[PDB]
Amino acid sequence: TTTATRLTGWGRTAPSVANVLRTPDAEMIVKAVARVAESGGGRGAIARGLGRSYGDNAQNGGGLVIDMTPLNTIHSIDADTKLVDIDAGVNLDQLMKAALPFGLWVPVLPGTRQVTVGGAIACDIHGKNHHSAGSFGNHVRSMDLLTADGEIRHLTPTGEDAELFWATVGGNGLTGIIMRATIEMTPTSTAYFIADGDVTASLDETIALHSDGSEARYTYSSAWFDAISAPPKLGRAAVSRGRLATVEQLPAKLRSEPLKFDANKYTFGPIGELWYRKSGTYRGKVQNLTQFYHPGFLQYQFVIPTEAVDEFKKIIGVIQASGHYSFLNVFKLFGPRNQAPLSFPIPGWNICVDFPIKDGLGKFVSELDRRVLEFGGRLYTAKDSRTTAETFHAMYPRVDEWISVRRKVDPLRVFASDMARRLELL
Ligand SMILES: Cc1cc2nc3c(=O)[nH]c(=O)nc-3n(C[C@H](O)[C@H](O)[C@H](O)COP(=O)(O)OP(=O)(O)OC[C@H]3O[C@@H](n4cnc5c(N)ncnc54)[C@H](O)[C@@H]3O)c2cc1C
Ligand SMILES: CCOC(=O)NC(=O)c1ccsc1NC(=O)c1nc2ccccc2s1
Repeated sequence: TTTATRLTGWGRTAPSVANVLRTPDAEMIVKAVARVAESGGGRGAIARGLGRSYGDNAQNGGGLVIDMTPLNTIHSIDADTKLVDIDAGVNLDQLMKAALPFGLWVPVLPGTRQVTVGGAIACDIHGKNHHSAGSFGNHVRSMDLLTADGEIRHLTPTGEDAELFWATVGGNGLTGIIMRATIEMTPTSTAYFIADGDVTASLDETIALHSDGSEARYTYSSAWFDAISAPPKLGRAAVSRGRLATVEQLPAKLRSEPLKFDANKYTFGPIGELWYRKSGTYRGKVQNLTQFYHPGFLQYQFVIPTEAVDEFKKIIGVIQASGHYSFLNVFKLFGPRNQAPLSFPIPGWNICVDFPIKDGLGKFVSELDRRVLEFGGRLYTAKDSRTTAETFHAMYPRVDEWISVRRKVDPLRVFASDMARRLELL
């Protein structure tokens, strides 16, 4: 049956040991849960996907961890209803490849494609197109949730059981095990993007670019930005914005199969600024997914409400001056949020930094937490392993609402993880 394994997140940190069940037989999974639900509850069970979450949500020290990747059956795809019916274990690379021939696009892609559907729902993932498409949960039309009582619940966003549906979205696996879901895809005539590229010189410029209205012309938008340069070079960004291309906008070479998928001395001087500027400035460039989107450390991500822009600028300044240097930095403006209590995204300034692990970093991020909290923002659980129950419960004021739903569906704490215990969501 199970195999005791040392599990971490993608951050390869905070390791715990659990029994890792790995079966393609869904019957076995159901019985593994009934087994846990009878043995008092103990340290319970958590589902695990491709383990791309940095946090400790896909691990359950001294408990059961169910690997879902074996359950990777695509059941159906329909180009007319735009619906795909797949097992939770299918990953989004797999799904993308299978659905392109139907002229269907995965409605929310994150930075890797190596994430399962279960993981995408459970962390309610977002991406480059959040401001136009929302997050993953917005596109789930149904799901089948294995609950603590051994029953499989068919959930929909509306009608009854909506509450448990929207508690499961962003619920980090703590409502039970998603076995199978139905996703509504985005119609597309190509696998290509038409991309505009802009380059800013200061943070104030970046922000201006994201509030001038131009953002409404693009469905996909994000930026790499400078978190190391002192002001006013601090916060300058390479912005990449675009939308899916039509067949008529493809060069003839590509129009045949439109849905096919397959530092020198100058560098820090004035000539290179011109290089990086000219090279990062373009209009109507045709790019495929890889070019446009998918080309020891502590990953840290937060969002600040749109209005609190001055506070957002202050936090960036804090980061630069902190002596903690991040090169890989992702800036994006989120759009409207959804009804999931524990959903990460809210409208406003979202940023992702990557800190090398060194002295006083742990203490510094704790400071950052307080500022993010102070300013009405929050951290993302799929990126976080160190924050306290305190900060988290204050960042997510509907956590109480969420918990009540969770206790309604799992009274005996049959489902559990490291994160649940740390953030007191158990
Ligand atoms: C390089 C990189 C880039 C990334 N970019 C983005 C991004 O742009 N946007 C974004 O939002 N995220 C991003 N992420 C994070 C990633 O999308 C999420 O952490 C996602 O949840 C990972 O999916 P997974 O299958 O690996 O889940 P895991 O890491 O295995 O598990 C994550 C959570 O999902 C739950 N879960 C998994 N399967 C099930 C199931 N079948 N039933 C119930 N619960 C389940 C687990 O219990 C756990 O709570 C990135 C991660 C990496 C490594
Ligand atoms: C890899 C480039 O990806 C993107 O352009 N990023 C996005 O558009 C985007 C939008 C909102 S959040 C986000 N990206 C993220 O949260 C990412 N985290 C990591 C960690 C390691 C490597 C790549 C990434 S991308």
